[PDB]
Amino acid sequence: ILPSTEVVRFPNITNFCPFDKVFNATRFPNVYAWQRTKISDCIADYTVLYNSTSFSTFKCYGVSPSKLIDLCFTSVYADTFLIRFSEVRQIAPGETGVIADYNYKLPDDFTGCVLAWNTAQQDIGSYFYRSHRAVKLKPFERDLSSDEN
Amino acid sequence: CVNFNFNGLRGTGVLTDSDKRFQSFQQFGRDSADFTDSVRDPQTLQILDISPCSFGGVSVITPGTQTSSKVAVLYQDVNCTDVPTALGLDQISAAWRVYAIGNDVFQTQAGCLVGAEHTNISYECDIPIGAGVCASYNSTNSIIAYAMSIGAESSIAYSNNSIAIPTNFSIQVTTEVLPVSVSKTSVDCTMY
Amino acid sequence: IAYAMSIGAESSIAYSNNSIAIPTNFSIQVTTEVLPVSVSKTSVDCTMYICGDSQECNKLLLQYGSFCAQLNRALSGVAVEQDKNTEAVFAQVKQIYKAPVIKDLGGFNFSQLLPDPTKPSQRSFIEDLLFDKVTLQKFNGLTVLPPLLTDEMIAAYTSALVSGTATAGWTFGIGAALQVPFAMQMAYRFNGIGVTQNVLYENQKLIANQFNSAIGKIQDSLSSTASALGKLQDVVNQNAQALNTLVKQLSSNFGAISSVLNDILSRLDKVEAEVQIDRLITGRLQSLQTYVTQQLIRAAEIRASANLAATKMSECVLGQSKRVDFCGKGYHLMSFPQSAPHGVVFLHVTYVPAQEKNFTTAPAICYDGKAHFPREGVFVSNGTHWFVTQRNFYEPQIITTDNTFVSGSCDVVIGIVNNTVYD
Amino acid sequence: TASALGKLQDVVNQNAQALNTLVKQLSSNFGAISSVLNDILSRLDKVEAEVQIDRLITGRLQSLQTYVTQQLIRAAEIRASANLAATKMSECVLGQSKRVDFCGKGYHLMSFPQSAPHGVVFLHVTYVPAQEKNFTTAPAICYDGKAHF
Amino acid sequence: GAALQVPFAMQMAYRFNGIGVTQNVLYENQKLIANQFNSAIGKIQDSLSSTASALGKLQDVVNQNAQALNTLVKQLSSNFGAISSVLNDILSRLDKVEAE
Ligand SMILES: *[C@@H]1O[C@H](CO)[C@@H](O[C@@H]2O[C@H](CO)[C@@H](O)[C@H](O)[C@H]2NC(C)=O)[C@H](O)[C@H]1NC(C)=O
Ligand SMILES: *[C@@H]1O[C@H](CO)[C@@H](O[C@@H]2O[C@H](CO)[C@@H](O)[C@H](O)[C@H]2NC(C)=O)[C@H](O)[C@H]1NC(C)=O
Ligand SMILES: *[C@@H]1O[C@H](CO)[C@@H](O[C@@H]2O[C@H](CO)[C@@H](O)[C@H](O)[C@H]2NC(C)=O)[C@H](O)[C@H]1NC(C)=O
Ligand SMILES: *[C@@H]1O[C@H](CO)[C@@H](O[C@@H]2O[C@H](CO)[C@@H](O)[C@H](O)[C@H]2NC(C)=O)[C@H](O)[C@H]1NC(C)=O
Ligand SMILES: *[C@@H]1O[C@H](CO)[C@@H](O[C@@H]2O[C@H](CO)[C@@H](O)[C@H](O)[C@H]2NC(C)=O)[C@H](O)[C@H]1NC(C)=O
Ligand SMILES: *[C@@H]1O[C@H](CO)[C@@H](O)[C@H](O)[C@H]1NC(C)=O
Ligand SMILES: *[C@@H]1O[C@H](CO)[C@@H](O)[C@H](O)[C@H]1NC(C)=O
Ligand SMILES: *[C@@H]1O[C@H](CO)[C@@H](O)[C@H](O)[C@H]1NC(C)=O
Ligand SMILES: *[C@@H]1O[C@H](CO)[C@@H](O)[C@H](O)[C@H]1NC(C)=O
Ligand SMILES: *[C@@H]1O[C@H](CO)[C@@H](O)[C@H](O)[C@H]1NC(C)=O
Ligand SMILES: *[C@@H]1O[C@H](CO)[C@@H](O)[C@H](O)[C@H]1NC(C)=O
Ligand SMILES: *[C@@H]1O[C@H](CO)[C@@H](O)[C@H](O)[C@H]1NC(C)=O
Repeated sequence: ILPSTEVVRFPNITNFCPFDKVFNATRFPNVYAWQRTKISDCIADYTVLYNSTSFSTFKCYGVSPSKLIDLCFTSVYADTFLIRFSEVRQIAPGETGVIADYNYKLPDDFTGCVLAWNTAQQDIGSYFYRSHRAVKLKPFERDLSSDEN
Repeated sequence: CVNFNFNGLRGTGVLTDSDKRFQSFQQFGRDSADFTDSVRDPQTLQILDISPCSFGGVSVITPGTQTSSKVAVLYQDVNCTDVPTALGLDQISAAWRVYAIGNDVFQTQAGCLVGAEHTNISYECDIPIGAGVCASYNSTNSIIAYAMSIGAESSIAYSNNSIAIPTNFSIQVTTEVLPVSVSKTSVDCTMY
Repeated sequence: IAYAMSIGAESSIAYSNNSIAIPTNFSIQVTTEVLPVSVSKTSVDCTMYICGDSQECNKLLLQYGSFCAQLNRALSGVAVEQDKNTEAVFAQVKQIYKAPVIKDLGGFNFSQLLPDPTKPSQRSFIEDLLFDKVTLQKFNGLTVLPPLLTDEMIAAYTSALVSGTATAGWTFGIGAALQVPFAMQMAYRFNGIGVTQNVLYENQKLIANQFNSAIGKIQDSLSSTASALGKLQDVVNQNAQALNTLVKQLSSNFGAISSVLNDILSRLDKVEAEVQIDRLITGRLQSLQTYVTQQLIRAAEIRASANLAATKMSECVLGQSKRVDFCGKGYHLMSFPQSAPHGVVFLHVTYVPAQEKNFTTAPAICYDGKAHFPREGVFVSNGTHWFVTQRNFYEPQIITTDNTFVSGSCDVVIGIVNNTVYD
Repeated sequence: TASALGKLQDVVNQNAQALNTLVKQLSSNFGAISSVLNDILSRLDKVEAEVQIDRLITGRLQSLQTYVTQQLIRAAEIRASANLAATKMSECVLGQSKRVDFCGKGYHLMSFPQSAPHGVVFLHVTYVPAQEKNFTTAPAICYDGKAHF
Repeated sequence: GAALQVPFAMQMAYRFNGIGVTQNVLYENQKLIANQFNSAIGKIQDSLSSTASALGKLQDVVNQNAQALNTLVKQLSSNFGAISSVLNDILSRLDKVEAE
C-alpha cells in the first residue's frame, strides 16, 4: 500500500489577518517598553508582505519558515519593538548583550519566529534603551523604572 | 489509504467514522505508545478513527523459490470475510486481488489462509502455520493445508489379570549429534 | 517486625556406636513440581513500529534493512525454537493410547488424572484446576503468533502418557506398550527400591487409600493456595513487563524535539527534520536490539528449564529413576504429567518411611568359627533374639544360611557378636 | 540423507549469518553524511567531519557490542550443549548408564563417539524387544498355606 | 524422612555394597581403609595449603565481576561525542540551549 490524495481539512475561518496594524504602525515602541499584541482568529497568509517589505532576518526556532503554511496555531503573541541594526543578532535564545540582558530576554524553551527588517527612513528621531540595570531580566519580562539606581 | 493534514497534524491512514469520547476542547486522541488514533475534523465536527491503512499481521507461507515459487497468505487476528475491508483492495494491485478474495479461503483459529485447500487426512507438519494447523507441498502443483497428526490412535487391552511378555528382541544403533564449539572469531580495534 | 533468619529447628541424633533405628511403617505422598516450557512467541514488525506508515521515515529506514532482517530472523528462530521445545518435552511417545474403560485400577483411583468420558474436551479435572489457577500495541507491530501445539493436543499427549503409565509398565517408551496389571506394576515399582515385593500385598487397600487421600489433598491444595504455580505467572509477568517496557521506551524522544514523528514532520522542513528522525530511528533500533537480546537470554533460560523437564519426563514418567531427590522427596520416582499454560506440572508419587524403632546392631555373626554377613538388610536385635531385616522396612526373620553368606574368620572383624545360625 | 547432521550446519550457518550481518551493518551511515569515512574526510573540514566520524564510530561500536553480546549468548548455549555431551560421554561411553531414554531408545546405553566438524556424534547400541505374547498372570502362589512371591 | 541413626562402619559397608564390591571386604582391613582415608584427608589439606590455583574458578568469577565494574567506571570517563567527559564544565561554559 502507498498513500494517495489529500484530506487536508482546516477550520472555517474567513478573517484576513491585520498585518498592517502590527507591522506598519506610525511609530514602533521603545525596546525597554515593548508592546505585546495577542493575535487571534485570523489566517497566516505571509504573502501580502512579499511586496514592498524586505525581510532582513526571518529565523524560526522550533518550527520552520517552510512549514508555516501547513500549521494552525492555538494562540499567537507578537512582541513588537525597534532597535539598532547591529543589535538584531542578540534576539535569540541563550544570548547576552544589552537588549538580551537589560531590555528583552527570550526563554530557553522558545518556539517562535524572530522577524526583523531594516527601516532607516520611516522612523526618524530619538529613542531610549536601558543599559545600567543591576540584575538581568527574567525571560519575557518588562521594566519601566527610569531611576531605579 | 490517504495522507491527511488535520490542523497541522500530518499523518497517513484510513479514516473511519467512530464514536470515541472526546471533550469540548480535544482535537486528537493519544493511544498505545503516544499515537494519534482518534481525531476531530474542524469542519462538520465529528470523531474519525485513524486505522493503519493496511494490515501488518500478514504472514507468507512458501516452499523454496528454487522449488515451486508458489505462495500462500495468512491473515491473523481477524476473520476472512473482513479481509477485503482490512486489506483495502480498492488501492492494491490486481495480482493481490486474487489472494484478498478467492476460491481457496480457509478460516482457522489463527485467521484465514488463502492459497491452500483442506484435506481431511492428516500428515506430518512441514511448515508450522500455528494453532494446530499445518501446510505442506508434498501433499499436481499446489500447497496443501491440514491439521497435525499427533499420532496413530492405539489401544491396549488392560484385562486385569493378563500380561504380555516379549519372546524375541533386536539390537539397533541410534545416532545423536551434539555441537561442541563454534568458530573462534576475533575482531580488531584497528582496520574495523 | 524485624528478626534473624531461622535456619531450622536444631535437632540431635544419638550415634551410640552399636544401635540402628529401623522404620516399621511407611507412607505415600504426592509432590507437585512446576516447570515452564515456552514463552509467548512475540514477533515485531519493521513497518508500523518505528514509522507510523510514514513515507519519509520508511525511506530513511531503507538504509537499515539488514538490522530489521536480523531482528525478524532472530525472533522467528526463537519462536521456532520454542515450538521445538514444546514438541520435545511432550511429544516423546507417538502412539496416542486411549483411556481405559475403568478408572479404578486395582483400587487406585485415576478419575482425577484422566478426563471424564462424558465430555467432548480432553483436559482433565486437575488440568482444568491448573488452567483456572493460571491467569493470562498491535499498531506498534507487536504480534503474538499462537503456539503450534494447541492446548487440546497437549491435553491428548498428557492423557496418553498417564494412560500409558497406568496400563503399560516400564516399556512404555521402549518398543510397544506391554500390558501389566497396576497392582503388579506398583509391586515392581517397590521392588526397584529396596522394599521387598511382599510389602504391597499385605496392605494394598491401605496403600490405595493413602494414594487416594494424597490425590484429594493435592487437589485441595491446588484449589486453595494461589501461589503454588507462581513460576508460570512469573514467566508471563516477565513477558508482559518486557512488552510494557518496550511500549514505554517508545514514548521518549531520544534527544529529538519530540517523541512523536507527526509534529516533527509537520513543523520542520525535510533538511532539518532528517536529523531528528535519524535520532528517533536510532533510539528505537537500539531499543528493539535490547528487547531482542533480552528475549534471547530469556529463551535460553526457558530452553534450559524445558530440557530439564524433558529429562524429568524421560526419566521419571517413562520409567523409574533411582536418582536421589530428583523427582520429589522420596524413594520411587513415578510421576504423572499434567499440562499448564506455557508449562508442565509433575505429580510425583513418593514413598517416605514414617515410624521408627530403636535396635542394637552388630555387623557379622560368628557361627562355628566362621563370620556370616547378611546378603540383604541389617542384623537387628530384640531383647531375646537376633533377626535380619531389610533396610527400608521392618520385616524380621530368623538367621538362615540362605539369608547370609560366609566369609573370613571370627577374629578379623570388630564389633562382632555370636549366636547360632539356623539351617 | 543429507539432513541427519543439521544441527552442526545450523551452528555454522548461525556463525556465518552473524558475521555477514556484521559486515552488512558496516555498510550504513548511522546518521552521518555517508557510510564510508573517505569522502567525509575528503569533502569536509575537520571541525565539521569530527561530528560525522563520531556518529559513525558510535554506531560501529554499538554494532560490535551487539555482536559480542550475541556471541556470548551463543557461547552459553554451546557451553550447555558441550556439558551435556561431556556428561553423555562420561556416562554412556565410559560406562553403562541406567537412565531411561538418555542415550538412545532402548535398555543398555553403550555408545561409540565419533568426531564431527565442531561437534561429536554418539552411536548408541540399544536393545529393543520385538515380538510379544499374551499370558495370564497372578502375583503370588499359595503352596501348603503359604504365599510364595 | 527423619535422620535414622546408623553406625559408620556398617554405613561404609553398605556404601561398598551398592557398588559391586562384596560387603565382607571392609571387615578384613577396616584399619587400612580408615588410615587411607586419613592419609587422603591430610594430603588434600596439604594440597589446599600449598597450591594457590586449585580454587581458581571462584577467583575467575570475582575477577569477572571486578573487571565488569572497572570497565563500567572506565566507560564513564569518555565524552560520547560531546565537548567534554564531565558535565560540570559543560554546564559552566555553555548556555542551556547549547548544552542540552
Ligand atoms: C505590491 O504591494 C502593494 C501593497 O503592498 C499591493 O497593492 C495592493 O494590491 C491589491 C490588489 O492588487 C489592492 O486591492 C490593494 O488596494 C493594493 N494596496 C495598496 C495600493 O495600498 C500590490 O498588489 C503588490 N503587487 C505585487 C505584484 O505584489
Ligand atoms: C528374532 O528376530 C530376529 C530378527 O528380528 C530373527 O533373526 C532373523 O532370522 C531369519 C530367519 O532365520 C534370518 O533370515 C535373518 O537373517 C535373521 N536376522 C535378521 C536381522 O533378520 C530371529 O529368527 C527371531 N527369532 C525368533 C525365535 O523369532
Ligand atoms: C501406618 O501408617 C498408616 C498411615 O500413615 C496407618 O493407616 C491408618 O490407620 C488408621 C487406623 O486403622 C486408619 O484410621 C487410617 O484411615 C489409616 N490411613 C491413614 C492415611 O491415616 C497404619 O495403620 C499404620 N500402620 C501401623 C502398623 O502403624
Ligand atoms: C532411640 O534412642 C535415642 C537414644 O536415647 C533416643 O533419643 C533421645 O535420647 C535421650 C538421651 O540419649 C533421651 O533422654 C530421650 O528420651 C530420647 N528421645 C526420646 C523421644 O525418647 C531416640 O528418640 C530413640 N528413638 C525413638 C524413635 O524414640
Ligand atoms: C493380547 O490380547 C488382547 C486382548 O484380546 C489383544 O487385543 C485385541 O483385543 C480385541 C478385543 O479385546 C480383539 O478383538 C483383537 O483381535 C485383539 N487384537 C489382535 C491383534 O488380535 C492383543 O492384540 C493381544 N496381543 C497380541 C500380541 O496379539
Ligand atoms: C506603511 O506606512 C507608511 C506610512 O503610512 C507608508 O508610506 C508605507 O507605504 C506603508 N507600507 C505598507 C506595506 O503598508
Ligand atoms: C463553515 O463552518 C461551519 C462550522 O463548523 C461548518 O459546519 C461549515 O461546513 C463551514 N462551511 C464551509 C463552506 O467551510
Ligand atoms: C468476526 O470476528 C469477531 C471477533 O473477532 C466475531 O465475534 C464474529 O463472530 C466473527 N464473524 C463475523 C461474521 O462477524
Ligand atoms: C474428508 O474428505 C474426503 C473426500 O471426500 C472424504 O472421503 C472423507 O471421508 C472426509 N473425512 C471425513 C472424516 O469425513
Ligand atoms: C523380641 O522378639 C522375639 C520374637 O520372637 C520375642 O520372642 C521376644 O520375646 C522379644 N523380646 C522383647 C524384649 O520384646
Ligand atoms: C562403641 O564405643 C563404645 C565406647 O568405647 C564402646 O563401649 C562400644 O563397645 C563400641 N561399640 C562396639 C560395637 O564396639
Ligand atoms: C562368643 O563370643 C564370646 C564373647 O564375644 C566369646 O567369649 C566366645 O568364646 C565366643 N564363642 C566362641 C565359640 O568362640
